[PDB]
Amino acid sequence: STTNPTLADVAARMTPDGKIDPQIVEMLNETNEILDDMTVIEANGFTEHKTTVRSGLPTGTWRKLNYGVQPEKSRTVQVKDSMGMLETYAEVDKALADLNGNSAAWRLSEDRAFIEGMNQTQATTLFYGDSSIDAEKFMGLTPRFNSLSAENGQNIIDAGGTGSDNASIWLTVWGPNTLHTIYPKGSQAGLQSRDLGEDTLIDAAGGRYQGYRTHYKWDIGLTLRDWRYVVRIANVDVSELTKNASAGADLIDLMTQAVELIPNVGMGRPAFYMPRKIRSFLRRQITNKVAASTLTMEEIAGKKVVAFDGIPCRRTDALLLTEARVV
Amino acid sequence: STTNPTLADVAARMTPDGKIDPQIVEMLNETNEILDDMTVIEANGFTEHKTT
Amino acid sequence: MIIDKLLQVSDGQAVTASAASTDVIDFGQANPNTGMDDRSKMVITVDESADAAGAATVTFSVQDSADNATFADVAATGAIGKANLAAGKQVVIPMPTKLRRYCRVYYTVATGPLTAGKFSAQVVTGIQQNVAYPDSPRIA
Amino acid sequence: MIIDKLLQVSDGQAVTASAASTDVIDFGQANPNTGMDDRSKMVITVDESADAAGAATVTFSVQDSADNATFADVAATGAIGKANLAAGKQVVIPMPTKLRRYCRVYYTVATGPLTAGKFSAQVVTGIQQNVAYPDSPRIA
Repeated sequence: STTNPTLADVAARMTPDGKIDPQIVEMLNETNEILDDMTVIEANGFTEHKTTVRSGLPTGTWRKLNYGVQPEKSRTVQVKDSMGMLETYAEVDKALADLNGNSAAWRLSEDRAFIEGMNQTQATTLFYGDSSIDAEKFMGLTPRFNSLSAENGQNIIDAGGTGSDNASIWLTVWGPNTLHTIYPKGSQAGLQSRDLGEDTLIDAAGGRYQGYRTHYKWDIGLTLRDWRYVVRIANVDVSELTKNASAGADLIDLMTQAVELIPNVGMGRPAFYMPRKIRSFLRRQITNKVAASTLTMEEIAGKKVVAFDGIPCRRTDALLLTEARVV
Repeated sequence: STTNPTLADVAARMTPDGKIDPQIVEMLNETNEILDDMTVIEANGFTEHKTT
Repeated sequence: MIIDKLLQVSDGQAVTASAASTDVIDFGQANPNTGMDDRSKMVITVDESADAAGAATVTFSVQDSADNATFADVAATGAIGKANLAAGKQVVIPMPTKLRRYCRVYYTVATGPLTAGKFSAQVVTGIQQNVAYPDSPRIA
Repeated sequence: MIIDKLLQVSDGQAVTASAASTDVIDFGQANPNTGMDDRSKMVITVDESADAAGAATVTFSVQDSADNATFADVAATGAIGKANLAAGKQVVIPMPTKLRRYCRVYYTVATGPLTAGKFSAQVVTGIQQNVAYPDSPRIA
């Protein structure tokens, strides 16, 4: 009936008059950037990264002379967090890649496209990866900060929104002891494009129908050592945002209060992560707040947002714009 | 009824496949600083500090 | 959360009446006793939610058998209520310390019957569980 | 099996009715959550035997509470039969993953009332569990 999916006979769709077309315009790629900014250390447990995290301090006592006071005990619970493997093979019939001499040119353009699809999913799953939903995937930044009731609920700042159409801004601090990704011992991080070599295949019929194959493993999960270093600005109604910091939620304060929420950004490095929609309204609103003060003729449009606190403000496409309200 | 506390067998609670967890994430510590900023001088009376 | 495709049981099963899991894990031995790995553990994850006429509870329970014929509980949870089975809730059962060949998952649904709700049961090593912990809590 | 003087609960309680344990473990936090420890586990030992009018079962089960007052079961075993409770039978409950302050052990006795049988509950790391396994079994 329907017959897929090895890369076949529409290598014709990827050439000019000639060899594989180098200047193919990557339409579908989106350049969200958590992947560059995140730090990675090998997860320590068998398939989790266990973490002992302090639950209680000893309180001490004032003692009157000649009178021994009770000993104290520092209580401390642990929390572990898992991984998920994200991988695909990419087989091509060997004859198809070799012809018109484009074995490596083809292998390459299909490779670039792979790396791109992989960053796309790793990045969307890093924010909305539920392990209780997806079963398979590691759990991301939601819904670790989901309910306002969770004991780290104070770290999510309610934008004051409602309706179904609403974003969130993230602010993290990526570093070995506050928030990082983890890869297993010892499958290494982060995205291994291993080339399997040419190898024989089998026809559905049975003949050798012999060809290539490429692996693209990428297995990461996500340790949030302590939520104190991560803040969520949830329920930010996107329709109600206006450039005049007027209707809806002001970003410049919703963002500064986010900055004040982190206990001393000391290590390693913080970052804001917002949908491009937000980045645009953040920009408009900043030039608008300064407008009531001192903005020049030439800086009317405003310097594009780079470092807010300064903390880098990294654009992330792979970030849902109409997410259901979190209350 | 309820039994405790000097240091119940929850050293288990602080370890990996292995030894005591060094990188423990210090949660309930807060960064208040008078203690750093405060001045300290020996008190002058016997166990009080008189001031005219 | 890593998953062995073979230990996966009840992929996204609509548990409406008090029923058993679809799939049954057959270990290749009379007594795997996989609680002793002190690492394997059952998980029942939730989607989308425990909608029912209510108020109903779902007591998840692991069952062994000598042969794949009659099951018996070797682990249980207690009556987990509806409105604790929102999309996204790992209800963990530590692996019973004494397993037999052929383990399955029973969903003892206290009345009335659930109108909607899928569940994912599988043995993993081990869970993704990162509960939020206190702060001061004096400030703030 | 090494033991914490404090994690000992119900030392040798002559459980005759379906009663709760003598002592209640008080952890010093809202959420000890010692199931995540992947090491703690409750053990209930039996002596001398669950002799009763019969046929009776004792469902051992752990309970949490916010405060030392109202409990709810967080893990259970199932109806372990009489004559599966001779002197020297550990029924191990791996520790529930989501504990609260104040844990205790309940002995849910199905009718009739037990006439003789103590049970000893304590949290250990870890159980002494060594069941014998087959050999060939051809030889011999």
